[PDB]
Amino acid sequence: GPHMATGQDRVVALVDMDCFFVQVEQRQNPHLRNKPCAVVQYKSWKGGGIIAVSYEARAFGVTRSMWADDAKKLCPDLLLAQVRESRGKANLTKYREASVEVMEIMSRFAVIERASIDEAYVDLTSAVQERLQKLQGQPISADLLPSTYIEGLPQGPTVQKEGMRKQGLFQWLDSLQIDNLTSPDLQLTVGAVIVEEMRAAIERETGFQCSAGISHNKVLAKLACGLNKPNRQTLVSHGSVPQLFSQMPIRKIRSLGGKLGASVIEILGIEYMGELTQFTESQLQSHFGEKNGSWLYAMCRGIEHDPVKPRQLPKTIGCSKNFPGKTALATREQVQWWLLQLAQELEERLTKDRNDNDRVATQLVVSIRVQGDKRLSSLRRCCALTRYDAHKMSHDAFTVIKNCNTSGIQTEWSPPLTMLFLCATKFSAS
DNA sequence: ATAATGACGCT
DNA sequence: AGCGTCAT
Ligand SMILES: Nc1nc2c(ncn2[C@H]2C[C@H](O)[C@@H](COP(=O)(O)NP(=O)(O)OP(=O)(O)O)O2)c(=O)[nH]1
Ligand SMILES: [Mg+2]
Ligand SMILES: [Mg+2]
Repeated sequence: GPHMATGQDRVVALVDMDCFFVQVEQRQNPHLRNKPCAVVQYKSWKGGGIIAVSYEARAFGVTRSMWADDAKKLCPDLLLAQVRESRGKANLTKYREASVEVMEIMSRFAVIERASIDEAYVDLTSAVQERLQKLQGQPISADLLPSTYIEGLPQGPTVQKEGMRKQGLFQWLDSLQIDNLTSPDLQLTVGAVIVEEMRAAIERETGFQCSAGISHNKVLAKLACGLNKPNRQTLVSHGSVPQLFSQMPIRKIRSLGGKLGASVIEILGIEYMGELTQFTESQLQSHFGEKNGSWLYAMCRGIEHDPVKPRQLPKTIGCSKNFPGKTALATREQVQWWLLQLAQELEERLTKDRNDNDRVATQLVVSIRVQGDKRLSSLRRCCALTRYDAHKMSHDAFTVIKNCNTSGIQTEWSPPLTMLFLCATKFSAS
């Protein structure tokens, strides 16, 4: 109608590093480049757990969380890089540092929200606005968009992928309304031009390739990112949403991958995101709550308002290690020693954070899991973090959890702990 | 024995 | 405060 908002107010990108840990190891070791390759944690149990996979290895069926011994059965030529181990635990510093390389480059173009170690959202709205004045209503050349797919195009009236890519791009650019500096489709297009530029800059300055989604919000941007991978970017326009959503499994949409997604499917008897449009906002709210219902009602029409938060730095700093199976910690001395290994890594990172980013954590969260409980955390307790000292932090953590030891003999520890987790939080400016 | 983290909602 | 969800 004449008053309906169409969720076309922003230009948002989601940039995701293609098999990131593998790229970091391949940059460092040229012998691993353009080879079936994976990154592995902990060599000893079944060759190690695989945590990142090159696209050459994926084609053999190698996946994350697969044991390396098992992936070698699928892919005998598979090359492996091992994650650094410090103080008896996986240490991800190399990938954190590579990540900062990428996020600093992206920060030159626009406002970014760090989403994970290898993903960031980009609010390109302002950047596009200014680019559109620089562009005298000039046509946008296909040459400015050499790795961009236009989702849903080509339509109607070739046999190779790049064939199809440029046909869709041509149909899109031929149709564009470049006189109108307010057309959402033009804005997205200009957004796509800037993300090409950002991705060229990242590759030139780090050697890392990545993929991107460009759309009007974060959920659509994230979804778009995954449509054409690797080293490609996808524009998802508002107009493309009805066809895209009509066969889009509900669980593919960000935040609908877990329990809420499954109950949407089971309570409503539907499979695809677009089927949600039949329901009133009140019906949706009555099944899933006021906030979830409102969000679904707007999302299945391609509309979502979660802002890109200007936050390039993590809000918590944490250290964690699982002790599965027979390795579960069963004695007081073990528990203490590992709390100390965690606290030491933590102090390193905290101190580094206090020098690099001018801030100071003030609360220490202590999380454990007990044997048999399959919840992530069996128990969470906090205490003050007054001093970046590894021995104080570990002793404090021991203190606030020790009474979970139900054992009679207190040389031993029951029930066995299957996880330790130290998280520094509640940062103050320093 | 699908890790090591991280952000946020509910009460 | 502490637990639950969702995610890479
Ligand atoms: N230990 C562990 N690390 C993981 C896992 N999954 C991801 N990581 C670590 C390692 C990853 O390199 C990195 C990024 O995660 P993604 O973006 O979800 N996948 P990637 O970047 O590998 O490939 P692409 O994006 O092209 O699909 O975070 C896992 O299951 N376990
Ligand atoms: Mg990635
Ligand atoms: Mg990612």
